[PDB]
Amino acid sequence: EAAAPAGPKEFTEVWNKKAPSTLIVPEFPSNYTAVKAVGEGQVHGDAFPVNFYTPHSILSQAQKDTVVLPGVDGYFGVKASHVPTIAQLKPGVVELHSGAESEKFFVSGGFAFVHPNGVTDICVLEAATLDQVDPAAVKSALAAASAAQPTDEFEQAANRAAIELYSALESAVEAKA
Amino acid sequence: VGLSVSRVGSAAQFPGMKQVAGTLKLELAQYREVAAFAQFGSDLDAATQYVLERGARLTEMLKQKQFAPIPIERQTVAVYAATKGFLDKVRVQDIVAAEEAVISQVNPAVFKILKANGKITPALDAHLKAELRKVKLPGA
Amino acid sequence: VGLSVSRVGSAAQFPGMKQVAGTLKLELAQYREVAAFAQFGSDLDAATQYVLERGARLTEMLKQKQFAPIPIERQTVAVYAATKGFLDKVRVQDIVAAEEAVISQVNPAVFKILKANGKITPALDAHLKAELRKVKLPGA
Amino acid sequence: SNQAVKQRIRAIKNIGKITKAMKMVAASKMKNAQIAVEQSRGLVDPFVRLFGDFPAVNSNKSVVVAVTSDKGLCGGLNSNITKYTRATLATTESEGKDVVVVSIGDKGRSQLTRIESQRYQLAIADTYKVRVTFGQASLIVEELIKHNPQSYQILFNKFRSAISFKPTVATILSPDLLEKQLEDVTGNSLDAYDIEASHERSDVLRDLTEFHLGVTLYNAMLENNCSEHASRMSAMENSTKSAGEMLGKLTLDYNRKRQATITTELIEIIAGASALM
Amino acid sequence: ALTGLTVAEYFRDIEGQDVLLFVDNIFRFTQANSEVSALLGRIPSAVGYQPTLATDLGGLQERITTTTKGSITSVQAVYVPADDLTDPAPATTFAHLDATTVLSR
Amino acid sequence: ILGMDELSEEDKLTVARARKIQRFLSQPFQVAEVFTGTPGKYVDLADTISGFQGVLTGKYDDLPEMAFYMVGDIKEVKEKADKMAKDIASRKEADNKKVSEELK
Amino acid sequence: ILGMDELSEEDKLTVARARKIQRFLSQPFQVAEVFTGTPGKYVDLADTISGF
Amino acid sequence: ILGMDELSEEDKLTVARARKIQRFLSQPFQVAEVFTGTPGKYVDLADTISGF
Repeated sequence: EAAAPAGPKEFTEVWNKKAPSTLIVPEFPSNYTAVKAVGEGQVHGDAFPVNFYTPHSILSQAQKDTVVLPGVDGYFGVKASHVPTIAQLKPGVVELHSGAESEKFFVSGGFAFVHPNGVTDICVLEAATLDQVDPAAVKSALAAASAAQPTDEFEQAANRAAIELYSALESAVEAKA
Repeated sequence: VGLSVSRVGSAAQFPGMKQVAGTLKLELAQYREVAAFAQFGSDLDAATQYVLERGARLTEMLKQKQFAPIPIERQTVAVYAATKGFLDKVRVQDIVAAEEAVISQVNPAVFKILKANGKITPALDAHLKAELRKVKLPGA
Repeated sequence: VGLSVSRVGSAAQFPGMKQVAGTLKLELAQYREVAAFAQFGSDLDAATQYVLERGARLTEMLKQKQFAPIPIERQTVAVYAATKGFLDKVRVQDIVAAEEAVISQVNPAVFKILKANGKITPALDAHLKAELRKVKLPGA
Repeated sequence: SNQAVKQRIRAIKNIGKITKAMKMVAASKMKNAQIAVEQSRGLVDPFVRLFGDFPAVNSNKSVVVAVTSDKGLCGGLNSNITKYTRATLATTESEGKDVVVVSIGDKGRSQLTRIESQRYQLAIADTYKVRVTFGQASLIVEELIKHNPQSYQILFNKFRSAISFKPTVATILSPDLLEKQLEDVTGNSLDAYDIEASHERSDVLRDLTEFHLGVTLYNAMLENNCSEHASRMSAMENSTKSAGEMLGKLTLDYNRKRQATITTELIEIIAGASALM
Repeated sequence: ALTGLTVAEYFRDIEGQDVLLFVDNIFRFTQANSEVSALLGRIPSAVGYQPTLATDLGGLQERITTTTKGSITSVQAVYVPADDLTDPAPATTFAHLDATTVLSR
Repeated sequence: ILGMDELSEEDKLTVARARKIQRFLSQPFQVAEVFTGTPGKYVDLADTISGFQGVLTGKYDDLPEMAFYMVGDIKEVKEKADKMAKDIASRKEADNKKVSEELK
Repeated sequence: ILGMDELSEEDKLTVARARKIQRFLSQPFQVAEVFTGTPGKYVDLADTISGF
Repeated sequence: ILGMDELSEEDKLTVARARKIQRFLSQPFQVAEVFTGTPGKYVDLADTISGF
């Protein structure tokens, strides 16, 4: 079932016999990570480590008490010892709760892995917070994005992504406090 | 060491020193070329690093202070203790103190045998390998 | 400026010109140390860029126009304008036209009190500092 | 014979000033690139803890990317990862695997052609010209997914500190072609996860490995750009050292020639005046 | 410089003191002896100097010593002509200097 | 100035072959054997012609630089690579069973 | 040394304009018509100032 | 090119030792007190060696 016993400690013992002996073994992206998935612990109670990422940012790497994620089936909340999950995220609002305060991060889609050790890894491309959104371009954006539909299937997909993103953005910018 | 030459004095020198100075000269030649090989500290080789530490051992071995010339047997024994083993534990710093401990702690009969025989006989470098292991080097 | 010297130095300078030249020559010295590095313009450095732009502000100030010698108070006012920072409004390609837009536009009373006093006074470097903002400097 | 040495002194002096300018601008560009690199390292970790790290897989098709530089004054960066590229192509190959060799940067097509001329198939360049963005890495990953391999190998220089750049191989497996097969250990290690996507798990892994390739590629060519800047910072520092050595030797030579010039030009005058007096 | 050395040599020999001498610009001593040798019709040696450069310098610098009575010490300002330390005037001067004190900006 | 890292690859071939033939023009002498220890080699004309032709065509690009240094023929660079290579492992393991005993 | 790529396009503008000026200074001579190939030109002063 | 706080913890100790060494090399002169105000301090040799 696992007919290629791969891994870094196997690559470093097979790589010594097929390479010149002058080159040291290349590094691997496992050596630059610390928190694993299957390993024990890493939750301790009501808090749990939430790694909210972005390609160009690290928005949070602290611990939170609950994480509301905008999954494609609907908004779910991750508590401490959640079930392991690979949730694909719809355009919506992540809120990282740490008590009474709530940072409302509107993401544009991505993924969110809850690992067996209780580590939440939200992985989105763009995550704007809700105050830096203007409500003026979203309405003409929905009006124009509900208008131009040619026989292209590619623009049907891009226009459907447009209308669902801008409609979720108006739903989460007209329903604030 | 690379530019200074005395070929007329060569094959007219101390035979005990001529035994040890040949490998001293080759190791210093290798040290000069692995120092010219490293214009930079970024890539270590760990096979040239051996001769790069043996050469900095021999350079520290070779330097002496003013107005105290050394007899030829105590030069021969010190360079014998440098180009062979018996000095790899001291880093680069205490090799002057180690060479003084080699001169002071080794039995002074072996200097007389090296002086009167002129060269290192097999019965002499036997006691050289023996007497050099029972000295206590200050860099440990 | 680097090779020119005066072995009398600061003892025989106009006081008031003495008050601005002490930072003018230091700022030009730093600009000479970062000189020939302004060929990297988009390849910015953000701390040497300030001294590069200010050095270009100062070297275009000192240029002159051939049998038009300037009285010392007008030169002092021009150096006080350029070394205090009033001329970072100005495009560097027309600082030589900006100093007729300082000398001719500042009223000819600052020059008379600077000449007769023979040094910069707190009253004057309030007054002409206020006069150095109602000037029509050629910026874009 | 004393104006050739003077113009050589001028040549070596302006070369040294050019090189110190290049060193200080690479040292500035290394610091502004370190803002972007340490932020992009975060997103690599969830995929390497979710999919693991499997460099020696028995794939029958791989696409190898060596992330090289555009400008060439790096000082042995692109040659080091070309050595590492062929030393991984001689390692991960097992049975007759089709390997597509790709280079990111102009200095890769100059040397991967010299190593693997037939398996070289794609050349991405001009990527660090303005900046590196995720849409750019996404388009490069789309062009790699135009080929359909069972594995991806990304060869880049991990910027660790301002002096340490370690070459890194980062492996991305194709979703159910090899990735799910490498995760099942008598059951699966992926079947612990409750999949919360719309369509099947094959589709969510097909999306997730494209996103993993885009993230790995973006981080790879940020790390390699930061190591490029920090290696030009040390190459243009040794070159100022050697251009100071050459200038000192040329100045000693010029002063010897200046003294000899004054002596022979004076000896000519004495020899001409002693023939008349 | 010989006149200043005589004034110091009285204090050394007759008063028995530790005298300081300040030969300001020993290079100008060298320059003036070079001009004197040129006016006397002598063929100049290396770069342009007197043939007697080492001897006209050593005639000065060997009277600045420690005797059993006292000593003369010289703080001589040194000029380096083409910023060239191998020029014969500073190369001959540095053969006598027991110390250098570099004042820098 | 720039190091060897900025060369083209045919230029690195030029530098490698030129360092090889620079070392290969070196030769031990039968009158320098009294102060160097190396015995001196007479090299016949056909041998040096064929050796330098072989280094020029590329037949010895595998051999290192210092195997050409102070050797007679183009055979002796191969035997010096054989001697240099074999040692590349032989560095230690001369602990005891010596001639440096105390009774024998 | 580098190759005119790192000049911020205010230096590339004066490099191009200076190359144009360097070429525009050259002029064929009516006494060098038998040298190279070209009938020689006589430029007026007003045409010189307006062209430069 | 890297920053004053880029340095190691031992090299900052050498910077803080050398910066207070090169301060300590300065000295007020007895002849300079007619125009500097601060009086001049003759320093003996043993005091110099012990303090440094």
